[PDB]
Amino acid sequence: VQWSPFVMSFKKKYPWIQLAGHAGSFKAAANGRILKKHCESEQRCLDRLMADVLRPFVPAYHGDVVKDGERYNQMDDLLADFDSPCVMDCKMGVRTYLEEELTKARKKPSLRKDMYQKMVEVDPEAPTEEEKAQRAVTKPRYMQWRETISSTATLGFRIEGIKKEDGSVNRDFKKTKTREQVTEAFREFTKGNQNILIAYRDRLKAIRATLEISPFFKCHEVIGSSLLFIHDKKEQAKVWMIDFGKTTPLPEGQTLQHDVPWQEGNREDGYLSGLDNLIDILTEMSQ
Amino acid sequence: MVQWSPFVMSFKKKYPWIQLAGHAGSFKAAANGRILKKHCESEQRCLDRLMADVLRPFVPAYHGDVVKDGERYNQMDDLLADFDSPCVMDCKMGVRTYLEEELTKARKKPSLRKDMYQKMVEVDPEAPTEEEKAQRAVTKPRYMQWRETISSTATLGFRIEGIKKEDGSVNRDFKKTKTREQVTEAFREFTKGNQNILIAYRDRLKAIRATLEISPFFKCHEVIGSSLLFIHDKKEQAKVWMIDFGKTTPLPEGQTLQHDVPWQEGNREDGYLSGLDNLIDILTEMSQG
Ligand SMILES: Nc1ncnc2c1ncn2[C@@H]1O[C@H](COP(=O)(O)OP(=O)(O)OP(=O)(O)O)[C@@H](O)[C@H]1O
Ligand SMILES: Nc1ncnc2c1ncn2[C@@H]1O[C@H](COP(=O)(O)OP(=O)(O)OP(=O)(O)O)[C@@H](O)[C@H]1O
Ligand SMILES: [Mg+2]
Ligand SMILES: [Mg+2]
Ligand SMILES: [Mg+2]
Ligand SMILES: [Mg+2]
Repeated sequence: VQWSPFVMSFKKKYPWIQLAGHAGSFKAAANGRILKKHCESEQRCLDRLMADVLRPFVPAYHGDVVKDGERYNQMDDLLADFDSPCVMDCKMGVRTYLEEELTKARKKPSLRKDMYQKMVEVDPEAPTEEEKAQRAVTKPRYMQWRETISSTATLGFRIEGIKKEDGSVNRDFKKTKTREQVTEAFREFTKGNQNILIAYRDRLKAIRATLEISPFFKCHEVIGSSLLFIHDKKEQAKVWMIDFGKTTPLPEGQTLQHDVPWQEGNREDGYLSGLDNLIDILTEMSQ
Repeated sequence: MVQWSPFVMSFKKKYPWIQLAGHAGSFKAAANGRILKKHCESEQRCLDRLMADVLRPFVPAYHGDVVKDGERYNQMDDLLADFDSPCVMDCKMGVRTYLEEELTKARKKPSLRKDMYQKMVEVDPEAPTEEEKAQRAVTKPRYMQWRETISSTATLGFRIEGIKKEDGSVNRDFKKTKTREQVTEAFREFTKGNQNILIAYRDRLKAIRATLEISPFFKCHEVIGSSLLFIHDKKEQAKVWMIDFGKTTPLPEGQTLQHDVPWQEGNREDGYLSGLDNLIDILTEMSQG
């Protein structure tokens, strides 16, 4: 040392931000790490992905752990290098349920009352005539219908939640469906900050380029996963792929396209269709 | 609100501490953004008094003393704690860096000093009298006083002791840094000409001035050897604190100093405010252009 006789260390704190998920799914950990409640198919995905070209676009995974009588997966906190970050969560795919979940619910189709009540609540004209005469509905047709009230079926993604600069959270995007509404949310999220737009736009392009190469990707049905956008007042802006609770490997030597329409049986998820429109919306906003 | 944050996350902030002046082993790491400085009796006496004075908010918080590993320390805040990659400058304040008692003492056995002559002739071959040249010796007296002259101490009432810049480079050769031009130059580089950083520095200096004018501690202390420590970062957080009271001593009771007046043997005046006014002119002049 010409000038430094010792190193200094002390702790600082920042509030973690949880948009989607339930109370209890997450806990704080040391060294920028986070504990998400353990889920086997998520752990499989995170192991395969640590080794895949997509690695730079997902939080670093560090294995399962046992804390206070429960199992967790340990990963990085993507909030760590940000300061007072804003955050947006977008669920990816033209669909948010696995084919095996539809199959399974198609195997014993018990007529559902509340599912009818919720469906009329959101659109009184949604039910067919027979379904109207029944004041009830199938889990099947409902799972399928739910995807339609927001941008999921038309755009291949939907907004799960937004935490903004004033410190307010929005989570009610159940009827957020059009390009106009989405752009509008993206515009408020971002304060029209052009640098942040372009950054998000370029980050997404990189993710998309890699998804094309990615061995892991071509063989998973990537359902229930999200893009997590994080930006702060310093105009740092990144996007990551998170949430692999419902992403599952195809059988051996088999593959998905991810940009073609889902037909029941083909397991296609529309993930690239989702990502393509996201890329289009930001390009336009970023002009 | 409880609407979005299930828990708090924590992280270690880690940074190399910066020592511009002082000797090796004068300082140690402590926890919680604190630092230990090797114990000094008049410094501790100063800090206690400053913890109970208006000047408190402009000096490192003092937390008392502590014995570790065979040594006594004064515990204090690390003024670097909440900056991001700090740049630091230490300016030693006053028209003199020796106390009056130090001089009186030296004037006592005022024997000849070969070494002091040799340092003087090294720094300036034209400083010694013909008598001193011929004797290859100076007194201590003469040497102590001449020493103040080679930098801006005797004329401007301060001198730069060190700078660590955004480069991660550290300068300490301000031995012949004398003129207002040289100083402006150093500040300009230290600051990279940043207007915002300059104005904050300037206004933080003016606030300091305004509190000294009302400080019962300040007005009855011979304030020697203390520094103004400038710290700023890339986020343009910029501050200045008074530091180092190892050689700051109380005047006799019921007795006072002006601090903006010239020094004369026996008047104990340190010229502290003169130095501070100059720092303010320089920093104001720079914050225009
Ligand atoms: N690694 C991470 N870094 C930072 N924030 C994260 C991370 N993982 C999750 N989050 C935050 O936690 C929330 C929950 O994430 P996630 O979607 O994985 O949970 P979940 O239990 O799988 O919920 P769901 O299955 O309903 O999507 C996200 O919406 C996001 O705000
Ligand atoms: N509280 C503090 N916070 C941050 N830095 C400090 C603090 N105190 C001292 N320093 C740093 O340590 C250096 C030396 O401090 P100081 O002048 O008090 O030491 P010293 O032993 O009294 O030396 P000298 O008597 O030679 O001035 C300063 O140049 C400054 O960089
Ligand atoms: Mg999710
Ligand atoms: Mg999930
Ligand atoms: Mg000092
Ligand atoms: Mg000292």
